[PDB]
Amino acid sequence: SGYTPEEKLRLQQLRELRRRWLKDQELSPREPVLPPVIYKTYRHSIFAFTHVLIPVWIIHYYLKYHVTTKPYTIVEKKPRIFPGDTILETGEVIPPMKEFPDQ
Amino acid sequence: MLKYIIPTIMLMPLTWLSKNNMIWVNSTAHSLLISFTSLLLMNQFGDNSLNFSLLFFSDSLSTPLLILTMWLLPLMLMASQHHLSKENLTRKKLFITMLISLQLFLIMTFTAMELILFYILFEATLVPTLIIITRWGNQTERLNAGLYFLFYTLAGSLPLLVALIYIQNTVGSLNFLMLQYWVQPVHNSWSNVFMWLACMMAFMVKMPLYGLHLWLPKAHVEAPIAGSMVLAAVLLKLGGYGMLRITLILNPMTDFMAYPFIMLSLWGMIMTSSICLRQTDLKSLIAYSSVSHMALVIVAILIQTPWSYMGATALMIAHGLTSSMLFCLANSNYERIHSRTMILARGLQTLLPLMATWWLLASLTNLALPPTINLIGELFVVMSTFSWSNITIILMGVNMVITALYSLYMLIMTQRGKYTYHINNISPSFTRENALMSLHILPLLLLTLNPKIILGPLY
Amino acid sequence: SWDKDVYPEPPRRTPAPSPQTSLPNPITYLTKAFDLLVDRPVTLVREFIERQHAKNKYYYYHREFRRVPDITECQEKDVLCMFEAEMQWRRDYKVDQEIVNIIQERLKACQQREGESHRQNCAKELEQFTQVVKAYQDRYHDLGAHYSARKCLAKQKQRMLAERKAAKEA
Amino acid sequence: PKYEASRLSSLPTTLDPAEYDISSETRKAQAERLAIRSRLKREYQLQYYDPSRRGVIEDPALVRWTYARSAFGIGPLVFWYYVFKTDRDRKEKLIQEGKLDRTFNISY
Amino acid sequence: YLTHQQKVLRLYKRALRHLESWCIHRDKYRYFACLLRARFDEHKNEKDMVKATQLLREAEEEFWHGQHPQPYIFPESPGGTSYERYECYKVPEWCLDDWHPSEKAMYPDYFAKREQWKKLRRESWEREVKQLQEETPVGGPRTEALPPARKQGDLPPLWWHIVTRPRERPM
Amino acid sequence: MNMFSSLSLVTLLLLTMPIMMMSFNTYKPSNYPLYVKTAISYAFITSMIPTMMFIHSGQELIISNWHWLTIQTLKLSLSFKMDYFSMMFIPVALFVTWSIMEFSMWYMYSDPNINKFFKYLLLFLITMLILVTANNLFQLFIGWEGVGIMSFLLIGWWYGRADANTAALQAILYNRIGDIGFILAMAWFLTNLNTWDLQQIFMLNPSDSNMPLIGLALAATGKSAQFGLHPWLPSAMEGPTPVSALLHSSTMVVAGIFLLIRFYPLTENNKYIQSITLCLGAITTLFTAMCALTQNDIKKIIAFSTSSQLGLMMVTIGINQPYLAFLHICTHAFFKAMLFMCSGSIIHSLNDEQDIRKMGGLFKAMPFTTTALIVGSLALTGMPFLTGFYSKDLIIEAANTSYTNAWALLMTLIATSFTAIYSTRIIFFALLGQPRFPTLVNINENNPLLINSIKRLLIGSLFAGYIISNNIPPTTIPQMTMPYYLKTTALIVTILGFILALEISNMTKNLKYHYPSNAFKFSTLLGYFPTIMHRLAPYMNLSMSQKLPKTISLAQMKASTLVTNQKGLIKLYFLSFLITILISMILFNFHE
Ligand SMILES: CCCCCCCCCCCCO[C@@H]1O[C@H](CO)[C@@H](O[C@H]2O[C@H](CO)[C@@H](O)[C@H](O)[C@H]2O)[C@H](O)[C@H]1O
Ligand SMILES: CCCCCCCCCCCCO[C@@H]1O[C@H](CO)[C@@H](O[C@H]2O[C@H](CO)[C@@H](O)[C@H](O)[C@H]2O)[C@H](O)[C@H]1O
Ligand SMILES: CCCCCCCCCCCCO[C@@H]1O[C@H](CO)[C@@H](O[C@H]2O[C@H](CO)[C@@H](O)[C@H](O)[C@H]2O)[C@H](O)[C@H]1O
Ligand SMILES: CCCCCCCCCCCCO[C@@H]1O[C@H](CO)[C@@H](O[C@H]2O[C@H](CO)[C@@H](O)[C@H](O)[C@H]2O)[C@H](O)[C@H]1O
Repeated sequence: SGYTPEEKLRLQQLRELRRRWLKDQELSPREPVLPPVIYKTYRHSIFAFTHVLIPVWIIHYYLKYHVTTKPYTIVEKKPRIFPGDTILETGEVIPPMKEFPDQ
Repeated sequence: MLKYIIPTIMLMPLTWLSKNNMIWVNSTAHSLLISFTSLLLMNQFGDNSLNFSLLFFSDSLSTPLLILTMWLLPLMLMASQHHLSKENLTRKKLFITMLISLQLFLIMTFTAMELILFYILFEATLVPTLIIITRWGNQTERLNAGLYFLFYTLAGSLPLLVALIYIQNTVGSLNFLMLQYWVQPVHNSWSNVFMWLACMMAFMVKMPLYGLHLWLPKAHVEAPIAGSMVLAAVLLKLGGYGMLRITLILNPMTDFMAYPFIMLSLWGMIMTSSICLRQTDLKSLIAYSSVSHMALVIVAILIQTPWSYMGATALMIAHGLTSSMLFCLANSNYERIHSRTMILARGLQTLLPLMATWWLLASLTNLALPPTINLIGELFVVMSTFSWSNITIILMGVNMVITALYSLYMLIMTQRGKYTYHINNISPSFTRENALMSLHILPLLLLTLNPKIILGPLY
Repeated sequence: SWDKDVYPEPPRRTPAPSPQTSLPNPITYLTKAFDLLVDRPVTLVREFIERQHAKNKYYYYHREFRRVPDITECQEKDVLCMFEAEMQWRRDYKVDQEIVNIIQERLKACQQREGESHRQNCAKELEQFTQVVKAYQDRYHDLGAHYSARKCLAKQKQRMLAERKAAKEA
Repeated sequence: PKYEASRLSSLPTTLDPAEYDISSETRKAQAERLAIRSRLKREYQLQYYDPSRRGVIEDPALVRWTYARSAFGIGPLVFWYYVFKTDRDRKEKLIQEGKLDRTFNISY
Repeated sequence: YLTHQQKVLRLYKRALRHLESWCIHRDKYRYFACLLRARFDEHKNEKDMVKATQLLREAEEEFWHGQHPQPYIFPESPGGTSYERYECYKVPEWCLDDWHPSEKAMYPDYFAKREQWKKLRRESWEREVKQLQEETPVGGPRTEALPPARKQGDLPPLWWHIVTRPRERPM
Repeated sequence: MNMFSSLSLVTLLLLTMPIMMMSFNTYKPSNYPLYVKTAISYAFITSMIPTMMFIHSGQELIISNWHWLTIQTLKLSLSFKMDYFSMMFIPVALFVTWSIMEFSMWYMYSDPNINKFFKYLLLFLITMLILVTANNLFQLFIGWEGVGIMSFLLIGWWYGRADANTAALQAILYNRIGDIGFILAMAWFLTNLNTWDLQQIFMLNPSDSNMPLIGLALAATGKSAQFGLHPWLPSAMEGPTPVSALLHSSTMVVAGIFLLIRFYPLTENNKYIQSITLCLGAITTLFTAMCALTQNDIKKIIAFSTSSQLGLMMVTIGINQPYLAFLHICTHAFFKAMLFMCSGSIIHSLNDEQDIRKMGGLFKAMPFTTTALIVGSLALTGMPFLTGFYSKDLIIEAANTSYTNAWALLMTLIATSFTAIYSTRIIFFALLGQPRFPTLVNINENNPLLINSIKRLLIGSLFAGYIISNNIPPTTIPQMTMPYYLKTTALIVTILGFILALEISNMTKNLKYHYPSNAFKFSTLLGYFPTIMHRLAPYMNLSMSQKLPKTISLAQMKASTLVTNQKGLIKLYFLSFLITILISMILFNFHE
């Protein structure tokens, strides 16, 4: 079931060409011919400035002077009030709870 | 409307008096300037339409269709000038003249107050369209495509003329502003049943309604690129625009007369979407895709709800850009391999990386990815037809699945897989082609930021 | 910036801080950083802009539409009267759409504002929303895409006839 | 247990009783099939390897296929007609009687 | 199309691979592989070819019953997890013809060597076509086998797309 | 308020910035992946601030910053919901995604389109955060479909491979079937409640919610690969390993579960919907865990583990425990993403081998990968006090003591046992025994991008469950009184699963040959669902397409030959004049 002598010779001839072709895909030394911790923090410091501080300035300015100036644009869930709290706006004191049965 | 009619007419002497090698530069440049001024039509009011004169008016329905029309002319010029490069100079100028004369009839058609004037202009668009297909198509059966297109139209349009003349005799006017105030209800009778059909069948053929649609794939396979672009983007919407106007005077008879057409549309959209899964001609696949999308528009118009009319308007604009872009993408492959067979040239993303991106974006809008105006229009129709009957959500949902399947199947078949070995003439995409694709998709996606200008009068 | 009667909010009740820990609160120090690094420079830019705005004070106005006769007073087919009545009815229809939108905004703000107590505390808003939607439905629902003052009137008269019949049978 | 072939699952070639009885007639037919394949292969290869050729090698088999292919009609319409008509008659009847809830329904 | 000898040898290899999928462990596989081989060695010298065909047919019935439903597949074989994984990176060499001159200028050495190959191709083609004409009988090829080059300076006919095909790992 | 709302939006705006820089404003191609990874790491930090404010005081708010469109009485605004679920999910998703991108910088190092790969991962994360913060159903739909199409693009990453394209389209197919449910719910809510905003839907609190919730359940079934629309998730293993890690942990697959958690105000009043989701999860968790018992591809075993874990989450929704279901999303993210990254470590060291039958003997050869895999497996199987324990055992206890479908309860417990079996299967066949891989040894895990990314997730798999459970406010009353045999069920069945799995695994080493049973084939071939459905359904659809101008034209042509085939004879023409004149008088009386 081996190759026939003509099959071997054709394969040999193709093999020589394929290897010469593959060799020629190697680049030369001049190719491509192109046309003409401080570093850590500084790179991280410039990144925080451009990608956090400037965006937050813009967003805050936008939320403060354009969005929150319209009704119901930023709606909060009102704070929870527990027995014993003091309200900042009015000074009101929330009475304690009734005394617990021992448990 | 004379500020748009006259400069459009002047494009003709511009083209004929240009230097031989400047005909595409001059016509393209000046048609783009007309397109820019078309944005002055956006002066729409909440209550009243923009009524210029005794002949022309512009409401929120006609304005987006006008802007789309005048935007499409420079794109067709850009798309045509390559395959017409060997044509002799006079025949090039005649070709550009047909496109200009098509714009002239179209902008007058969309702005006429009186319905007979709309009819004449609506009919006049046939002539340059037919001439563009039969004279400048490539294949033998462009002659048959012309006859099918011509005689499907006239089989429906002649009864419409008789009905329109009958309506004027009875009512005294066909001015659309007058009809809004003098409209009377249509009672039940065999005479009114045929009046209804005569008022509607011509627009059904244009859309085209499922079962009257076989002229469309025939026409697209034969038309040159500019022919397909205007046909898919504007000429189909003449029927959509006509129905949206004439249904005013068909109540309450539309209540029961719409059923058989809704059934044809609702089932037809599934049939045509499935057919797309087995189409072997790329242009024929896009043609069947249009039929499926326009079936939604017909349903929207017939059920007559504020939500459905808004969806119909958005769908008509969104489809026009999307389908025109797909024919342009299909044509860019054709100008390299000279075949419309979808399976011939595969794996083109390996060879044309940026054109693959345009294919991706066109497919994503075709399957109505949120928040493209393609989805906005489809969603509004789906919303409104659910109220009409909840069971419609089943057919609407199934159609969404099939549309995604054939849209991406188009993308996978032509752009992915392995490239065909023997096709060795796939040259890099030209600047003209990249500009052409981007001049479709960019305005389409920018409309997501301000959809209200394409939602029509019911907005 | 807006009318507090149209878009009301109840008075706000914020409890005072009451720390039961010796550990510092990170949120308090981030809040001070946010004030110094974000708010103050933002406020300085805004105050410069408003100073430019004060040098050029000009006004715009809210358009006022005189009332014109309704479609009920229009003779049949008299388009000049019908036109003005129809345009007026269309302006009113858009206004009533925004009245419903205001009431829906009130309801949704209350739902978020009241938290886990919304079901009880937003009853007044729920009731007002229920009534305006009913009135809006009576006026404009089922008219169709080709709506008009004429069709709107035809619906009211149909409703009035059904109410007259029901009262008679009683 | 024997293999039962189905439309979507073919009989394996190793289990096909006609794969082990190959006569002179069957061998002759296979050679005739290989000869047709080889002749087409050569015709394709002389163009595919031609250094001067730029374009597409038109395949008449592909053209015949697309040409042949480019060359349950009222029943579902009637079916769907009765489904939607029956549903909308039922719905319309309830609205006229007031028995359908439309409390917050003001979009349509 | 396949000989009897080829069918038996194909079955042996296929049976051994599925047996390995079952056994997993190398020591267990070695043991059962040798038992499997002894089943083939038993009937190695069967000269009655009707009996031999019966043995193979039953063997293939046995294989179909006992095959692994999820056999091991080499990653880059058809059906494996890496099959065709790198096709997207294979770009045909004619694409370099369309490179812009500024792109070609980045690789002056590579593109000069490419021109020599294109010249070798052009000058060889006529002799290749002639060699195939002389060696092909009247009816045309009866098989797909291609011949070697017979002289010095000739190249084996139809070599370009074999020799210059993309690398298996092209990027 | 102003810091809370500003920083929650900064988190989102920061993630989009690397996408905008692709427009070439200030673009450094040399290390775009490092740029994308850095933004994810900074977004995680910025999101921890509003999360800390929520944990402190329970601060929640809605931001409706941009009015996009008003459709009569339906106002659509870009609206963000910074609440319990978003405040907890976003930092987790960003933390997991931070590790996956760092892992990706090593795994995809040789991909020539690595830049595009990181853009697609970033878009995939962005669409998920749109989905999780959405306050109205239209904005949520944008994210819903966005993750769907990003999964199409990443599953089909190697687009020259037909099976990759096929799997990518399959995911689109199954998810668009579930999308039918999504649009149904959208249509019902608009028609019946005049809104798409979550605030108005919960305020109006409809009681006839069967239809809208059935739609949501259908949409969740597609997105979270529940039984019926489940095959696409294991098929998604076509994508590069980092895709699977992010697809299965912090993005796509949990979206279906997340949608149902968003709507617990409606589902908690609907027993019928609870019964449906309970049984759907139960059949899912058991079926997919059963498939996993026989799978030989390491990526598919983990994929079927995700399907089974998703089924458990669906079960938790079915017992009316939405917050527990949400806790399992968070805890699951840490160790499921770690398991994929460990499998990717193995596959890379074995030159793209994914069959566990060719691994083995890696316990010592790959120490750090081994440690993370053991931790991940023990976390998955509910090892006490690791991240998984803090959700799964609460879920099993809640299910054991609920008023529930009895069959669903048993299926979930058997599936918990099966989790132990297929986890043992990975550990046993990958790490233990003798090497079964080829002879050229290129095992090497000594890369900082690999070690660090797995290290951060390993720490998450130890403490994240404990930390999260001790900081979130209580929203239910947990069941804590029960008999001992209900208390220890998950632990006992897990230990029995391990014991059983070890007997079976060691039986493979005996010199006995075993024929295949029917149960083995059912498991290996996935209950035959893909074989039947993926052949029959496409065949029926793709075939049904196959199964007058010509007549009118024929009629005219025939009528023309009648008119024009005339002899040209004077005699015959004038003879016809006589017939016409006779007929005009006799028949029609035209002379009167
Ligand atoms: C008295 C009532 C009638 C009023 C008529 C008013 C217009 C009279 C125009 C007379 C001038 C015609 O001009 C004559 O035709 C054309 C265009 O003009 C010119 O030639 C043309 O060739 C080609 C087009 O084919 C182009 O480069 C360009 O359009 C022009 O150069 C001739 O070189 C010129 O001699
Ligand atoms: C794709 C095409 C779709 C086509 C759809 C066809 C819809 C068919 C609608 C049938 C109804 C036609 O309209 C119907 O005409 C008859 C005319 O005699 C009217 O009835 C009138 O004539 C009959 C005589 O038989 C009298 O009994 C009746 O008192 C009188 O009013 C009905 O009031 C009207 O309902
Ligand atoms: C929620 C997370 C909880 C994690 C719980 C982990 C459960 C682990 C259960 C292990 C049970 C003991 O498993 C026991 O291991 C010993 C190891 O000598 C083995 O005992 C015997 O079997 C094997 C095979 O014959 C031999 O290799 C072994 O030398 C021999 O002693 C058995 O395989 C098993 O009896
Ligand atoms: C309802 C309004 C719309 C209808 C418009 C009708 C306009 C009249 C059209 C032309 C009629 C005659 O046109 C003629 O028709 C016949 C049959 O199709 C064609 O005949 C052709 O097809 C038929 C089969 O279909 C063959 O038997 C025949 O050998 C072949 O020549 C002619 O090629 C065509 O020229």
